[PDB]
Amino acid sequence: PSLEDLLFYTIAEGQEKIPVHKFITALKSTGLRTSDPRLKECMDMLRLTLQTTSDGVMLDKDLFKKCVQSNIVLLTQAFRRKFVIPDFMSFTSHIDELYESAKKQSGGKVADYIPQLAKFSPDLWGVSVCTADGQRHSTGDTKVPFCLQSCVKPLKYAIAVNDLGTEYVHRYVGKEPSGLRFNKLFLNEDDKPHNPMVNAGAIVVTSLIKQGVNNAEKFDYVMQFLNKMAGNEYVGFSNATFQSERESGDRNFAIGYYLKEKKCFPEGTDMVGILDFYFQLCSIEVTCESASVMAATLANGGFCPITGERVLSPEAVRNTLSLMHSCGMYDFSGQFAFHVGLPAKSGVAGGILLVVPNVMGMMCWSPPLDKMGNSVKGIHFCHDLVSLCNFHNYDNLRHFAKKLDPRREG
Amino acid sequence: PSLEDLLFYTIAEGQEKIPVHKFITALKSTGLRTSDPRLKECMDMLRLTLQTTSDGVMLDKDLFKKCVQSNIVLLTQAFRRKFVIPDFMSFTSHIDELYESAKKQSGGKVADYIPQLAKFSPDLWGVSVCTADGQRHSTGDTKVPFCLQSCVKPLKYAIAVNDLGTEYVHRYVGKEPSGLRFNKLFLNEDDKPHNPMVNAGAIVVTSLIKQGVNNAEKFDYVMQFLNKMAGNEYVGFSNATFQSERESGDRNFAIGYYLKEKKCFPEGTDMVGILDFYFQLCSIEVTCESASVMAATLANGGFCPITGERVLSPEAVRNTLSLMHSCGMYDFSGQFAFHVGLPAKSGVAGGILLVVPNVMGMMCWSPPLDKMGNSVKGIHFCHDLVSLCNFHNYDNLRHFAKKLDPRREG
Amino acid sequence: PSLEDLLFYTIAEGQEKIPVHKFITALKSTGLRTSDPRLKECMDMLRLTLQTTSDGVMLDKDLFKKCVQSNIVLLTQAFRRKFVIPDFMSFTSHIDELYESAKKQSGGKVADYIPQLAKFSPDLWGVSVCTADGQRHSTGDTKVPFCLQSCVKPLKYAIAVNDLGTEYVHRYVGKEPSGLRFNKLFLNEDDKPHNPMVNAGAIVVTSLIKQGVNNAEKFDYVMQFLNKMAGNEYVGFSNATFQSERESGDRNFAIGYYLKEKKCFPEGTDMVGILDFYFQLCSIEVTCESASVMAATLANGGFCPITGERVLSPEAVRNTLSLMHSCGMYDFSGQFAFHVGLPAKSGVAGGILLVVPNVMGMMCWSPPLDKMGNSVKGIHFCHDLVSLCNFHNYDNLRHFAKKLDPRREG
Amino acid sequence: PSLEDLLFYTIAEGQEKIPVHKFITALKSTGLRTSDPRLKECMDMLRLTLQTTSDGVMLDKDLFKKCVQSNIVLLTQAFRRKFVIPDFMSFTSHIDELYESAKKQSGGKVADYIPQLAKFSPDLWGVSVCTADGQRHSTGDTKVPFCLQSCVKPLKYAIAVNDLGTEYVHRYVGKEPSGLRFNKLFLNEDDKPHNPMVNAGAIVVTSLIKQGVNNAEKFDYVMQFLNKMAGNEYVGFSNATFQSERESGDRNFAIGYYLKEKKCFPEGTDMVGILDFYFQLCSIEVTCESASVMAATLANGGFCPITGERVLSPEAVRNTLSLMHSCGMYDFSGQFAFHVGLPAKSGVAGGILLVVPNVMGMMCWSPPLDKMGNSVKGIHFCHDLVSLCNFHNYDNLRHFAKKLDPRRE
Ligand SMILES: Nc1nnc(N2CCC(Oc3nnc(NC(=O)Cc4ccccc4)s3)CC2)s1
Ligand SMILES: Nc1nnc(N2CCC(Oc3nnc(NC(=O)Cc4ccccc4)s3)CC2)s1
Repeated sequence: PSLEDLLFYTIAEGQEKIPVHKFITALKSTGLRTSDPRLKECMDMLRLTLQTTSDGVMLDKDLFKKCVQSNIVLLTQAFRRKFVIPDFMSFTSHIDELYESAKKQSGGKVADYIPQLAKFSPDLWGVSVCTADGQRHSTGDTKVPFCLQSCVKPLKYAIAVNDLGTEYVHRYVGKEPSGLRFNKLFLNEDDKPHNPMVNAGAIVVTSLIKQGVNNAEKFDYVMQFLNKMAGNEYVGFSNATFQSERESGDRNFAIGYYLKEKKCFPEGTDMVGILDFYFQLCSIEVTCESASVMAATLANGGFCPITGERVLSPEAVRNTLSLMHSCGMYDFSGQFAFHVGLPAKSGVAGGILLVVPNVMGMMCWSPPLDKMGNSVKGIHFCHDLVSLCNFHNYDNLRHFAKKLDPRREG
Repeated sequence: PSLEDLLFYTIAEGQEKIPVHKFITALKSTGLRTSDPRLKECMDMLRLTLQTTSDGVMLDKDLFKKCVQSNIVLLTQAFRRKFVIPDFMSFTSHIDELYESAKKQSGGKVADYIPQLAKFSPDLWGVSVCTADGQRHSTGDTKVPFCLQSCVKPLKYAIAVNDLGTEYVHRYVGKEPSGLRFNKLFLNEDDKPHNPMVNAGAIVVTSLIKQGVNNAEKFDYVMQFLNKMAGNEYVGFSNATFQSERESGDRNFAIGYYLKEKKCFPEGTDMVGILDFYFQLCSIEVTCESASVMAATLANGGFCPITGERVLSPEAVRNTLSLMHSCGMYDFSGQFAFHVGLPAKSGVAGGILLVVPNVMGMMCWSPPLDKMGNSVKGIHFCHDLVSLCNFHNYDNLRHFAKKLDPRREG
Repeated sequence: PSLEDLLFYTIAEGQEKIPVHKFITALKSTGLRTSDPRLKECMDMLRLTLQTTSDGVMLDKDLFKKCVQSNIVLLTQAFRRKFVIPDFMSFTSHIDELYESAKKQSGGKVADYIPQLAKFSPDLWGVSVCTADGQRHSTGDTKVPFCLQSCVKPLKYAIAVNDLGTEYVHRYVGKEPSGLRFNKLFLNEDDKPHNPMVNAGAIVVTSLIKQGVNNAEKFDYVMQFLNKMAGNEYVGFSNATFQSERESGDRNFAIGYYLKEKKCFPEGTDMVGILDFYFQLCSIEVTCESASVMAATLANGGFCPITGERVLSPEAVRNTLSLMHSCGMYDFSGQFAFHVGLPAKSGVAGGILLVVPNVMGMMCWSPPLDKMGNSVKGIHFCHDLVSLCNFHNYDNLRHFAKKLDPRREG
Repeated sequence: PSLEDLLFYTIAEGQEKIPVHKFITALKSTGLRTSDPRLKECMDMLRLTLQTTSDGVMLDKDLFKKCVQSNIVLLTQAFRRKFVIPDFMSFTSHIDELYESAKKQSGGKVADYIPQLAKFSPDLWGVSVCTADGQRHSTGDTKVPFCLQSCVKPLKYAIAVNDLGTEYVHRYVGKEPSGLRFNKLFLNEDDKPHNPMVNAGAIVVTSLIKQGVNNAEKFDYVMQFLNKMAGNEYVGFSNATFQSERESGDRNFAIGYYLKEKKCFPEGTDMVGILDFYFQLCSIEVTCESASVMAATLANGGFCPITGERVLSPEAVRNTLSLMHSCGMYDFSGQFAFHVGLPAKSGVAGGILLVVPNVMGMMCWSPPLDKMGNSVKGIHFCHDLVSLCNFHNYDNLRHFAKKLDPRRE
C-alpha cells in the first residue's frame, strides 16, 4: 500500500489517467483554494509539469505522486472528507442564501463622522468564510479594502496578552462588561477601564504593546503580527481615515487625559503618542477575505489555518474570545450574546469579525450601521446563521431540534 | 454476526463463560452504576439467573445473550469506549485530586441568615459528576440533602421557557447582566428585571409558570418537572428553611411590592402569594448526586442522561445556559465567566450547579461562603477543573496547550 | 399721657365719638380679622356694650378705653403701621392681581390615582395670606377643605425635631437632596433616606414621633400639634382619601420593607403600623386659610401669629425651612430654589405651603398639577410673586432694582 | 439747624473745641477706616489744616464744618449708630474670639499637588470682615496674598450674568447641585454642566465672558471687574501657580475635550485657549482684606460698600448667592447649607469666601484642607459664627433663642 497511490486511485476513478484540471476542480471542491500556502510545493510541481509535458497533461500514478507526495497528508484529509465541514460544497450554498437574504436589509445609516467612511456606498456587502482547516468561500464585495476601526481591539488585545500574559494586561484593563447604561463611563471601580473592547480599555491596551520603542516600530510590530494572523493575505492602511480620526477624536483625547490623571497607563507612557498609535491601528485596512482568515486564527486555538503557524498563545485566544462574547457589539452585546452566542466584534466601517470556535472564522462587511453602531446586513446575517446551524455557543451537539450541523455527513 | 455475541468475546477473554462479577466490574468501569434505569431489564435478568442455578454463577454465550439482549445498544457504547469520556477510570481519579485540592480551602463563612443554613458543618464538601451518557462519579458528602436556594433560578427559568417560549418570558425578564454597579437595582431601563438569575427576575419568572392553578398544584408541577431532570433521584423539600425564609424575606417583600407598583407581573397575579411560591422553590432539597443529574440534563440538550426522556426543549436549555454564563454567580459572574467560562449557578446553602455542555453536569457543595456568596471550595474546584481540562467554553478542542482532554483517548 | 387715650384721638377724627363700625372698619383695614384670638377680650367687651346701650352706638374716650384696655399694645402697633406690612391693603390688591393672573393658567392634570383626588374640580384656586403679625388676606376658594398629602412632611419633621432634637432625628434621615435622576432611590450612601421631604425619609420621620404609644394616641398628638400651629383654625381628616391611600400604597409598602431590611427604623418599630400612620397623616385636611397660618408659624420662629404661643423650637423651624428650600418641590426643587428662593412644599392634592421668613406664610391651592407634581397656578403664582416683591431669599433689602418691598412705606 | 453742627456738639461733649484725634478714634470706633474712599475729601481737609496751623490741633465749630461738609451724610450714619451693625466695637471682639477658637483646630493637609500651594505654612489663619456699610475688621494673617483658586468661580459667574443675563448664561450651565452621588460626572441630564460652581460649569462660564477678544484683554476685563468689587484694594496675579496649573491640569483638559465633544461651548470657541484663561482666573491673588470687600459687594446687592459704586446687577448677585448656597463647598455643600445656611465658596489654597446677605462679606484663610478640600479652621469658624449670631439664612430675626443679633442694640 501507499498513501499517495491510494489517493491516486480515489481520484483516478479506476481510470489510468488523471486530467489535471479534473484534479484542480476535485481540489477546489474541498473548499481549499489553489493558492493555499500549505499547498505551494504541490502547485509548484504542477506548474512545472504543465510545461515539461504539454502533451496530454494527464498524470500517471508516478507523476501524480511526484506532485502531491509533499502535501499528501493535507491532500488526503481534504479528499477523505476529514475537514471540519465535510460537505463544504452544500454549506457555501447555505452561506449564499444567508448572504442574499441579509442583502435586502436596506435600512441603516453609513457612518459619516469622517468623509472617508461617508464615501462608502450602502450597497457594498460581502461575507467571507475560512474554516479551521482552510476551506474558503466568499460571496459579495469581499475584496474591497475597508478599515477595521473598532474590530481591531480584540486583535491587539490578543497580541498584548500573547506577549505579556493575562495577569499583567489585566492590571490596566478590566475583564467584564460595564452595564447597558454605563457606555458613558470610562472606568469601573478599580479605576481600570471595563474591558478591552471599549475605547477606554482599547486605549489602555494600545498602551502595553511593545513599550520602549517608537510609534513607527510599534506599528510595524502590529502589522507583522496581523500579517501572520491572516496568513499574509491583505492587510493595509488608510492614511486618509487616520488624519480624520486624529482631527476629530475629541472624545478620545478626553479619554486619554482622564486616563492620564487617574494614572491608568504604565510608567513612562507618552499619552498623546498612544492616541496617535490608536488612531493608526483603527485605519489598518483589510478585506472581507483577509480578515476572515484572522478570524479563523482565533477559531483555531491561535494557529493560522492557511499556514499552520502558531500566531497566538491559547491563553491569549481564549481571553479574547471570552471578551468578544461579553463585550463585542456595543449596547447590543448582551442581546447579541443571548440570541447569537458567537464571539464577535463590530466596527464603525460596517465590519463584523465573527468567530465560530472549532469551526470557522468570518468577516461581514456592509457600511450602513443600525442605531447601535452595528452593520445592518451584518447583524441580520449572524441571526440567520445561528438560526440555521447549531453554532450558538450553547447549542447541544447531539440534540438540536430542526437545526442543521455542517460538521456532520448524513 | 450479532451484538450480544461479539461483546461476549470482548469480555470472555477467549475463556469459557464470563463470571458474573467479571461482567459487573467491567460494567462499572465504564462508570455506569448497576442501578441505571436504562439498564434495569439487564440487571433483572442477572438477578433471576443468579437464583435459577445457585451452583456456578457463570454465564455462557447463550445465557449472557438473553440478559443483555434488551439493553445491548447502550451496553456496547459502554464497552466499545464510545461514551463521551472513554477513560472514565483515570478521569475520576482526576476529579478526586481536584476534590482533595479544594478540601484544603478551609476559609469562608457558613450562611447564618436562618438557623437552618447555619446548622450545616463547614467541612461538608461533596462533588458529584454525571456525564451526558450517564457515567457517574461521586466524592465527599454527596448524599447529604441541602436546598437549591438560588440554584433553582435557572431550573425554573428553563421550565418557564420550556412551557411558554422565549418571547413571552422575556416580556417580563431581561436577558443581560446588571453591571457590577447595578447589583443593587431591581429593574433594568425597560422596567423589566435584568435577568432570571437575580432575585427580582426569579420572582417575576415564578409568577409565570402554571398560571391559574393554586400554589399547591404549581409546586407539584415544578417538583414533577425536577424529578424527571434528576432521573427520579432524591428531590425533596425543606419546610423548616421555608418557614425561616418567609419570616425573614423583607428584601423579597420589598422587591414584591416594587414590581407590583411598576406592573412587571402578568395580569391577575397575586403578588404576595407568588412570594410564597418563590420561598418554596428555594427550599426544594437535593443531594450532590441527584442535582448533578439535573445539571447533566442541561449539558445534554434537555434529555435526562440516565433515563433518556426529553425533559426540556433545546430553546429552554440554550437560554438557560446563556444566562447562567452571564448572570450566574452573583457579582463574581464576570470573573467566573472570564476565568472558568462554564455555565454555573450558586446558592447561599453552598451549592454550585455546573454545566460543561455536551460533556457532563456537576454539583459542588460546601456550605462556607466567600465574600460574594459563592462557596469557597466550590469556586476553588471550578478554577482547578478548567486549569486541568479543555472545558473552558473557549478552549480550543484541537490546540489546548498542556491541558488534558477527557474526551480523547491516547 | 396714656396709650388708650392717645389711640382714641388717632381714630376719633378730632371728634367726640367714634361710631362702632368706624372702629371696626379702621380695624379690618389693618388686615387683622376681628375674630383674632389676641383680640377676644376687646371684641368680648364690644359685644358686651352693643347690648348695654343699644342706642349709640358711639364710644367716648372712657368707653373706647374700656374695650381696648386689654389689647392695647397689639391694637396700636396695628394702627401706628408697625406691622410687618404697613400698607397691607395695597399689598392685598397686588395679591389679587397675582391671583387673577395665575387664574388664567388653565393647564395641568388633577391627580387621579385615588378616586378622592380625582373628584376635585380643576377650576378650584385659592391663595391665602397670613403675615408674621396676623394680618390676613384670602382670595378664591380658600375655605374648601383638601388634604395636605405631601405638604405634611415638613410639619411632621418640625414636630419630630421639636420633640427629639436635630441630632436624634438625623440619625435616620439625611439633610440633602438626592440629585435629579435620583428620584428613584430610597437610601443615600449612609443607608439613610436622603431628607425628610421625600417619601422614604418621611416614612422614617413618621417612625420617630411619639414612640411607645399606639397609632390612635400618636395621631391625636399630631392633631393637637397641628392645632396650635394653625391657631385652632380648620384641621380635619378625610377617611375616604385615607382608605384609598392604604389600598394603593404599593410603592410605600415597597419602601417600608426596603427600610426594614436595611434596618433604618428605630428599635421596636412596627413597620406596617408606621405605613398606616403615614397614610393617615397625608389625609389630614386643611383649607387655604387654616394652612396659611401654619406657614406663618414657620415664618415666625415657631410662634403662632394669631395666638402668640410658642409651638416650635427655633431649631425645629430652621431645619424645616432649610430642607423645604433644598428638597421641597419634587424634581422642581432646584429650579424652584433658584428662581423663587422661598422655603416651600407641595402636595399631590395641589397644595403649596409657602413661607417668606420674617414676613408671611401662605397656602396656594389649585388641584391641577404640572408634569412634576406641582400645582400649575401655585407655581405660576410663586414666580409672579417673587418677580414683584424683594422676597427671593437672596434679594438685597436695600438695592433690589424695580421690585416692590411691602415692608417699607414710601 | 445744620447737619455739620449737630455732629459737632455730639462729639464736642459740651466742650468748645474737639481734639482732632478725639475725632479720629470716635471715627475709627464706628469701624470705618480713615482710609475709606468715601471719606477722602474729609481726610484731605484734616491733614491740610493740620499743616495750615501747626498750632494746637483742636477744631472749633466752623473749621470742623469745612472738613466734613463734603462727607457729612456718611459721617452722621456712622456717628448716629445707623450702620447695619450699630456696636461694631463689641462685635469685632466676638470675631476675635471666633478666630481664636478656630485657630486651635490644627487638623488637615495643605494641598501639595503644586509646589506653590505647598509653599504655604499651615499656621497661617486670617479672618477679614466688611459690612454692607464699609465697617472693617481683621484678625490674623490677613495681608498674606493667596490665589482665589475655586473662589473665583462665583465671581466669574456673576460677571457673566451681569454682562449676559441669567437666561443666556444658563443655556450652557445648570442651576442645581449634582447630588452627593454625582461629584464625578461632568454633565447633568441635559448635557449641560451641573452648575457654575463645579470645574465643568466654571470652564464653560469662562467660555462666555468677553467672547471675540483675545485672552490678554479677557483677563484685563475680568481684573478691572475684580478691582471694582474690592474697591481697588489688592487684586493681583500669580504667574508661578499658573504655570504649575497648566502642567498638572490633566483632569481639566479631560473636561475640556469632553465639553468640546458634546458641544457645550458657544460657536467658535477655542477650547484649549479657554483652558488657559481658566487656569489664569484661578490664580488671581487676593489678601483676606481685599477679598473680604468682594464678599460684601455681593452682600450689598452689587454695590461696593467702601466706594458706593454699582459693580454687579442684582440679577447677577442673587444668582451667584443662590448657587453659592447650594453648590459652593464641594461635597460638604449639603451639610454646610443645612448647618451654616450661608452663601460661601472655598478654594484649594485654603480660602472660604463667605457672605451674610444685607450684613457683611468675609474671607477666611487657612491653607490646610480637610478631606473634602475645605479649610479646617475656616469650616470650624463658620460653624462657630452661625451658632453665635442669627445669621443663618433661616434663623428668625424676631425669635432666635440664645443667639446674638449684631443688627440690634
Ligand atoms: N452626562 C454624562 N455622561 N457621561 C459622563 N461621564 C462620567 C464621568 C466620566 O469620568 C468618569 N466616568 N466614570 C467614573 N467613575 C469611576 O471612576 C468610579 C466608579 C464609580 C461608580 C461606578 C463606576 C465607576 S468617573 C466621563 C464621562 S457625564
Ligand atoms: N430602575 C430602578 N429604579 N428604581 C429602583 N429601585 C429599587 C431598589 C433600590 O434600592 C436602593 N436604593 N438606593 C440604594 N443605595 C444604597 O443603599 C447606598 C448607596 C451606595 C452606593 C451609591 C449610592 C447609594 S439601594 C431602590 C430604588 S430600580
